[PDB]
Amino acid sequence: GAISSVLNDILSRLDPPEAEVQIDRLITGRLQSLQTYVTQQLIRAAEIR
Amino acid sequence: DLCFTNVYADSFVIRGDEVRQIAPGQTGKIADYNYKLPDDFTGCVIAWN
Amino acid sequence: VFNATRFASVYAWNRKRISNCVADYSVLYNSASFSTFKCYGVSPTKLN
Repeated sequence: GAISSVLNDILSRLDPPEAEVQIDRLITGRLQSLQTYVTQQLIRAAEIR
Repeated sequence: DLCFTNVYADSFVIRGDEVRQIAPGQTGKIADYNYKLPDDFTGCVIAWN
Repeated sequence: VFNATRFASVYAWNRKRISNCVADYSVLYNSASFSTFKCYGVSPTKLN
């Protein structure tokens, strides 16, 4: 939901207070991408155990 | 009811149009040269003609 | 376009293209002749 995925395209384009609104959307999305990865590998690590 | 430790009441004068620059995170002829606020500003602003 | 003698109407606006040049925006945002300068999807200072 942000203007772009590249951070430098947001830092080198927008001001700080307007960038934080866009930067926060990437963080919340990328953080869910990790928890989905770690939560799955914990289940894969139970099958292998 | 709520209260704080200290406060720094400022005092100055500007044109009526220039009051829009009196806000956290602005830009123009005042916020870049004369009187600027922080992005995380907390307080109350009051003015009169 | 800025110092043009004549502008068009909103009924048919003048879309003047620019390309292959050096866009020095310093004399536009820092100039004390525009009553409004609103950069929506970009920062006004980062343009230079």
